[PDB]
Amino acid sequence: SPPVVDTVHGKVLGKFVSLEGFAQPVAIFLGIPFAKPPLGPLRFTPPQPAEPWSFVKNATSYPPMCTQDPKAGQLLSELFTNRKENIPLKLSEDCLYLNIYTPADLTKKNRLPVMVWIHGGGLMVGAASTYDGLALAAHENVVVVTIQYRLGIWGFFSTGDEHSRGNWGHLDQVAALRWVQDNIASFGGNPGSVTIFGESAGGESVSVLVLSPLAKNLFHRAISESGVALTSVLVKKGDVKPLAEQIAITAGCKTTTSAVMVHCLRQKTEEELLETTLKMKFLSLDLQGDPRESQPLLGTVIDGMLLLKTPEELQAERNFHTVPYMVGINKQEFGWLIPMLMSYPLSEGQLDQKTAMSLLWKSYPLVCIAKELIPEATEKYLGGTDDTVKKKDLFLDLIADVMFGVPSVIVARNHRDAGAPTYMYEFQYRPSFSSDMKPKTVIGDHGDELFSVFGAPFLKEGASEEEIRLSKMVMKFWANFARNGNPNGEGLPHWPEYNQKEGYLQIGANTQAAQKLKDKEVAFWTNLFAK
Amino acid sequence: SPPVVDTVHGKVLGKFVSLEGFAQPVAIFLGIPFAKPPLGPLRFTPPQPAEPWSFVKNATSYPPMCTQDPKAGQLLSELFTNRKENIPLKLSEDCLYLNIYTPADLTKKNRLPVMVWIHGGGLMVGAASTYDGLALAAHENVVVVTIQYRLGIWGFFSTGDEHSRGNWGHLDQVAALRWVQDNIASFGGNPGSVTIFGESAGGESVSVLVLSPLAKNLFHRAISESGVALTSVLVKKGDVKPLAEQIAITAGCKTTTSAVMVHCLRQKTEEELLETTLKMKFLSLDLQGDPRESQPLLGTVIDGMLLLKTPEELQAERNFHTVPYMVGINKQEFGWLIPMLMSYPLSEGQLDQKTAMSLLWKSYPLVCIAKELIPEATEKYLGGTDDTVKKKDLFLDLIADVMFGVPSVIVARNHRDAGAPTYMYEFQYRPSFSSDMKPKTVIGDHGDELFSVFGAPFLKEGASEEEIRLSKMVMKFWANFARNGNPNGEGLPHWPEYNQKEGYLQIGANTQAAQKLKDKEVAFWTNLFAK
Amino acid sequence: SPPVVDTVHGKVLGKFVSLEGFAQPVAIFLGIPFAKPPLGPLRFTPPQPAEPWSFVKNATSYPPMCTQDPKAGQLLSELFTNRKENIPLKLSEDCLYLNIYTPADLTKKNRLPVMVWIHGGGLMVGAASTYDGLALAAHENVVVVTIQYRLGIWGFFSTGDEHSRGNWGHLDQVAALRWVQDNIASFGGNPGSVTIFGESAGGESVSVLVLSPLAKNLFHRAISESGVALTSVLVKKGDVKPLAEQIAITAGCKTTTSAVMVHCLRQKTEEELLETTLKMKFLSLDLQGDPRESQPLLGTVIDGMLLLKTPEELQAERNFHTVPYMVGINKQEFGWLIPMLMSYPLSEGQLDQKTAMSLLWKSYPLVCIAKELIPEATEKYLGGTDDTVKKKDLFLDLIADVMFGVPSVIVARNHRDAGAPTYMYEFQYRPSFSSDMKPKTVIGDHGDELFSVFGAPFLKEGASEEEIRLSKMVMKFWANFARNGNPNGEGLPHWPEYNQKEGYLQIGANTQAAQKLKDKEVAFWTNLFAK
Ligand SMILES: CC(C)(COP(=O)(O)OP(=O)(O)OC[C@H]1O[C@@H](n2cnc3c(N)ncnc32)[C@H](O)[C@@H]1OP(=O)(O)O)[C@H](O)C(=O)NCCC(=O)NCCS
Ligand SMILES: CC(C)(COP(=O)(O)OP(=O)(O)OC[C@H]1O[C@@H](n2cnc3c(N)ncnc32)[C@H](O)[C@@H]1OP(=O)(O)O)[C@H](O)C(=O)NCCC(=O)NCCS
Ligand SMILES: CC(C)(COP(=O)(O)OP(=O)(O)OC[C@H]1O[C@@H](n2cnc3c(N)ncnc32)[C@H](O)[C@@H]1OP(=O)(O)O)[C@H](O)C(=O)NCCC(=O)NCCS
Ligand SMILES: CC(=O)N[C@H]1[C@H]([C@H](O)[C@H](O)CO)O[C@@](O)(C(=O)O)C[C@@H]1O
Ligand SMILES: *[C@@H]1O[C@H](CO)[C@@H](O)[C@H](O)[C@H]1NC(C)=O
Ligand SMILES: *[C@@H]1O[C@H](CO)[C@@H](O)[C@H](O)[C@H]1NC(C)=O
Ligand SMILES: *[C@H]1O[C@H](CO)[C@@H](O)[C@H](O)[C@H]1NC(C)=O
Repeated sequence: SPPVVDTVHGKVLGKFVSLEGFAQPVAIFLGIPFAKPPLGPLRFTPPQPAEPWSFVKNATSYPPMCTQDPKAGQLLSELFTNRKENIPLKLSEDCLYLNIYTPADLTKKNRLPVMVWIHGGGLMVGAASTYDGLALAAHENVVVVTIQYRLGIWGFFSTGDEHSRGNWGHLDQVAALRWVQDNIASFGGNPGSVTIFGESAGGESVSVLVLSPLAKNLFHRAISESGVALTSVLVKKGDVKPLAEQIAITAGCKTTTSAVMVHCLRQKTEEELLETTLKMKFLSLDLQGDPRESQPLLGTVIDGMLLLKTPEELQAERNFHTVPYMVGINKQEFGWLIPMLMSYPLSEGQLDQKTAMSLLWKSYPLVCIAKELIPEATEKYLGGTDDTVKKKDLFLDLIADVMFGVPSVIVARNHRDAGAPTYMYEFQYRPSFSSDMKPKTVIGDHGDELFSVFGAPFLKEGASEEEIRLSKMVMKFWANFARNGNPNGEGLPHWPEYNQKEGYLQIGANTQAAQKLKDKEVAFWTNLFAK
Repeated sequence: SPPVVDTVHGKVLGKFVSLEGFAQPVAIFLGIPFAKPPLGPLRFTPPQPAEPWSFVKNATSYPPMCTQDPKAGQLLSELFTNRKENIPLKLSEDCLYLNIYTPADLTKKNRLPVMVWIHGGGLMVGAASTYDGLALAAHENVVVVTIQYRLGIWGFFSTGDEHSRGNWGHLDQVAALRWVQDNIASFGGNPGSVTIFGESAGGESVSVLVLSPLAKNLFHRAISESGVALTSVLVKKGDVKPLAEQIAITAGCKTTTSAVMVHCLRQKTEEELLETTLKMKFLSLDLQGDPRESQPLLGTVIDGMLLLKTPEELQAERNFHTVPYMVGINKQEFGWLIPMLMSYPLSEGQLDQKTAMSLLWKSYPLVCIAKELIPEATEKYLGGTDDTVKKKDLFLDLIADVMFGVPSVIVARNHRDAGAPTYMYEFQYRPSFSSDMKPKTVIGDHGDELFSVFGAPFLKEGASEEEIRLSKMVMKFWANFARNGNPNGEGLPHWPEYNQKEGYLQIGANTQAAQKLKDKEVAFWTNLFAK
Repeated sequence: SPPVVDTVHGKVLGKFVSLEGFAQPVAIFLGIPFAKPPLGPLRFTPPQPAEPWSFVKNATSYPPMCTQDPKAGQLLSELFTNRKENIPLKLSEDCLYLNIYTPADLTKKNRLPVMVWIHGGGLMVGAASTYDGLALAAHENVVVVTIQYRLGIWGFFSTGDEHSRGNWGHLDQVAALRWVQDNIASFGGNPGSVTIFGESAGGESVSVLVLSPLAKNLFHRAISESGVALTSVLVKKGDVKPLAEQIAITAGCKTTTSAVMVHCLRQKTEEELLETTLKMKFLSLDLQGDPRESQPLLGTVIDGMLLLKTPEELQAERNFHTVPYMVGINKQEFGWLIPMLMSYPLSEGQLDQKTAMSLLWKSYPLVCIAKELIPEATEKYLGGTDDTVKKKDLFLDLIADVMFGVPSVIVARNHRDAGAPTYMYEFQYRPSFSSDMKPKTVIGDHGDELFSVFGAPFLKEGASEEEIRLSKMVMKFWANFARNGNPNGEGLPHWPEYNQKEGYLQIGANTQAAQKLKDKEVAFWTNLFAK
């Protein structure tokens, strides 16, 4: 008989799924609501509790994914999914759901560690269902929870004031964690041992929650994979008023006052807000006009509720959750995936510095390098060789360092300096599950670690013995971290803590410890951005 | 001067109306709100208390009737009204009102028994104003209250889950009873002696309230006239999701999720939902396609709030309050009115068993008889004789027994076996107030008892002397039941209690007691349905 | 390869279909446009010539049926179709199409007689595709053409003046005939020998075309089956402005002037006008209010273009240039189908005269009998018997006589006295293809002859030798009439011409001539209506 669990708001019916090598079937629950559908007047407001239900709710079908560009969303899902076949998902404003994968025998009491995944997608696209927690849950005996949160306009529209503070998507993540605290024990999980992990915008979300007083007792370990609160493209600093007005005008709304704009946008249909999203061209590199006025994403803002100050200031006052924190990046963060998705204008293979400077200026929204500083930045990375082909690869390294590498090390250093256990890694491997459209030379591209973390080798076909072992090792490290706040364990390479010696783990075919990740880069950039 | 009464929410102004034969004029109050208008966000949600008003509210005009097919509603009103002239009513979603007829002298303190009427109409049409309480009030010295409740989509739309549980119309009936308990004393009524009564869908509603915990202390006597919770066509069993989706699609709504459907439907205009209602062609026998898929009514469901389980489960569970209960039926419940209203195919008047079986299959939504059982059921009723004209008559008896006769006796037996006082009657009389298009041979058609219960002979012109005595006797029985929970009285024929001897009263030109109502019919159907 | 024919407007591709027993394949062409789609400004205007197309138009799919109540239209199609399985059709205002079934060898020059079918449906519903001309075409070697024309509001809305004369549906029928004349030769048909035939409203349409100057020289023989221009329910006399205003108001249009109502109605969407149709409750006996205000149909009006005066006036004038005309009726025109479709109130069997008179008054829109004349009419038909069951049978005969019987004979007599060949028949047979809901005792019900005329026994299953022979005979009579304007032929029962002896053919299991059809009834009614 299928598994039936009693939650605070009512009973839920899931399904058993067996994985080769494990006797105990994994209980899976899909589409459990953790908040009230943010429809009508609830749009652009904090999430409210879900209404209780009578009888048994069927939790065996995948929930819709929050409204987003349908094509872009399906593409990212197909590129990141760890399951054999990508499942098509429907769009809906009614998307505050979470999926649960528990390997615990529900007929007995269990208090397994809980790993709550927050998906990436630039806060504009993505879905929880893209990630199958079956393999991780079974292999490491942890309860895996995938959550969804409002995206794009619905999750991050901000007027910069009290009429629409913003960060609705982050408040949804907090609401999901609150639900986990109040209900996860019913699924064999330990509410006292919750780890939050995410990649890209998901990693940024983890970083933000670490800095938020609203997430105080909702987690005990954090993992940010390729993305932190210092990844500037995802955090809006300064006056956010101009963007709110552009969105309102594009939707056909007056901009008389903030309250007027929000009231008008609240009357728009889902389709109308989706059409506004498309006209805005989010997540695409605008090669026209002043680079400084382009906004490829709607994201995190300093609202005063979730975040009281900028991430940089919160780090200085060392005011944030000092729980164990693992921060990592991939060898080639800007190697293919991101530039492909953003229609980046790079297609030759050989790049001259003159062209590089022009491209770097157009990339302002991604790297925010004043035009007066472009020459230095470019000469610094490309000036050491006239091999136009090598200049091109060094150019991609430059973007990667500014977006993920440097921000990640700075975040880790500040966390370490607050006295909290810290760990770092650099992932370098090319999964066989890579897209056929991606050249073989790209190793450790954005998102490549996902196939290891979610045990893709055990759900998809064609993985080599090497890739299989890499996944087993990565999952064991992550799960050891989830239960102990330290990834180390018997039979695993030693992973030094990120202390004053700045040790970190180089993960790949040949996994080994090293020290001083991106040291010279942090020095260079911190100095350049100070000018 | 006009009658002015103080209610919890404010003062109300009524009007005096005298009925010859009685010196004390009857105070009449029309359109008193008992809940907040279920508009906008309140559509598909439980009734909220009415807001208080200042000064004196003029209760001298008939309130609108809840949105419904206007042609069908006006036709039913003209066919069932007990007044000289049918009163044309306006349609509106703002329809949660009740009318009061009190014979008490408001200058003194009175605690007369209260009779609350719940009108019928398949939960799709109907109105309170159709029934004038003047005669009953004045003749039997009881306070008569006629209530309205949401109908059709507005009153019963259900997604099968927490986003729209359903039974909004029944919740309104409960709300009206709560209002009576809190305010009726001001109108000379005794909140400690409330009798709920109704016929057809109204009778089914009374039966439902008897089974609902939400109304446990809201009434002390109950009367179900031609309709109970076991009248299957009014109660939906199993998954109600398909019907919800069909309605949403017809209204031009997406069916992505339950929350999405309800939200879209809450956005539709009253006119848009009325057009959806008309396109669904409710309350009409569908002769095309599979009979098992037709839905003539939107009604009661097992929501978890009003009903925690099916009436059958509750009955066996003996989980219902034991108030005195009068349950009755008419000699020919399916004799003319219902078949006429539902457009039943019966032009020829004759009927061979082959045609009979086909019609019975098409009547699946009304009788729910599996196709493989049709021959047995048909042979049972028509196989006794030839003369296709007689067979068609037995065919109408078959439908009547399945929809009203058997369900009523079964409910009566269960109530009796719970230790509660129970009474039964079979009304067999043809009122002169019947439609002119109705054959003189139809006696005791559905609704025929209403003219006697509401004293039409004293409000309408041209009643026969025999009809006048019949009404006086019927009102006496009903009013006696209201005050003592026993219909018996001086000058009235003896009405036996429905005990193990199963005595009941045959009401008509000649009124006398009898025993074992529908005994054999119940045995036959219980067994046939047991297969 | 598939058959390809060259028409005035372009090439068309059909399909070859072979009927059992006939080696010459029938070339079938479905959905050939004979007019420009009556959309936008073309609504409520005369049909315009179809626009020519390049290359080859694929005419292999059934065209949509003109906008109409979809449930009513689907039901009728199922009840009248001669094919094995009913073909579900789409609704559309783009419906001016015709289907062609030609048994001619297109590789050779042929000039076969052409029979053009005009479907019935009260001018409110119906479709051409319901009728498969395969059997008729193959068995009698005639080209069968089934046409469509605008229905309901779209085909007959009239303001009574030049802003919307009306009869758009009849103008469509005329345009189809004009198309046949200009194109049929290419399909092996003789434009010099066209026979128009139709049943019910289609029969009335044929009758109207015989009386219209617009249709002269467009056909050479006519057949009206159960319907003529004197069937008053289909012809509106007097002022039609009141009905136009009711339709405009229901549709939410102002009634300031005729030009304004029409302009507004033309701006409504197809769905809005269909909703108006549903709200109007057409084709249903209105049991409410004054029966003289009822309007169950939107039909023929005296526009001044199609009809210059009432059919009654045109008959005397002997203006209608002559052509051979066959006029027929069925034994029980009001036996089951029509009463069933119109929701006629006849649940019970037997009927008393008092009730009969009330029903006859409510039937005013169908029979047009002044209230002071109801007693006489009723006594004439029912006053000769006490058995109320028979009074019910006789009552149905009365309605049938006033609607079809008398009007048909009067038309035949007038045609005869105009000098043209005239023939009459009375069909008395119960098709095995009848609906299972129709009592076995109904014989010669409205539409019963259709199955014989269209060779249902050769397409559907179950037909007995007797039913098969009847169809062969009927198709033979019909085709001979189309060939020679005289149905008689070798091996067929003698069919006398309808002359001063008023001979007519009684068609059924036993077919033979007789004389003076409805003679006594015509005298009675002519005298009664003269009062
Ligand atoms: C491309 C992506 C960024 C989505 O973008 P988006 O929400 O659709 O917004 P965009 O402005 O980029 O729209 C681009 C348009 O280009 C066109 N296009 C063509 N080929 C395309 C491709 N391969 N990828 C994306 N867009 C494409 C489409 O017409 C699309 O228009 P649409 O709105 O009608 O679907 C990507 O699919 C995303 O899902 N991946 C995750 C990115 C995340 O990791 N970044 C974090 C910080 S960099
Ligand atoms: C017929 C009745 C069921 C109302 O139905 P409804 O809400 O209009 O829905 P329907 O699908 O039946 O509509 C039928 C259509 O048929 C046509 N019609 C023809 N003759 C009719 C008739 N005698 N009565 C009703 N409708 C008729 C109308 O055009 C109507 O169209 P509309 O929707 O534009 O008004 C009835 O009038 C009702 O008011 N009486 C009480 C029934 C109750 O006792 N039954 C409880 C369970 S058996
Ligand atoms: C019934 C018929 C007249 C169609 O009517 P209509 O265009 O739907 O308009 P109506 O007012 O009759 O609608 C009646 C309603 O009653 C209900 N109904 C129930 N049983 C029914 C039945 N057996 N037949 C017809 N309607 C029925 C339906 O809910 C229908 O609802 P809808 O309007 O939303 O579809 C018939 O189907 C027609 O197609 N046949 C041709 C009749 C023609 O030969 N007669 C000419 C002389 S009058
Ligand atoms: C599909 C479509 O648009 N419907 C049309 C079809 C298509 O030609 C065929 O289906 C091939 O696509 O047939 C017609 O063109 C035709 O018979 O003349 C009319 C019809 O409206
Ligand atoms: C639960 O939902 C699934 C997916 O729609 C369905 O297949 C299954 O039958 C449902 N179980 C029940 C009966 O609730
Ligand atoms: C013609 O239309 C039919 C529609 O069923 C289609 O199957 C066919 O491919 C089309 N082309 C031709 C002319 O064969
Ligand atoms: C309230 O309205 C009624 C209805 O017209 C009217 O008769 C009455 O006088 C009004 N109230 C007063 C007394 O002003």
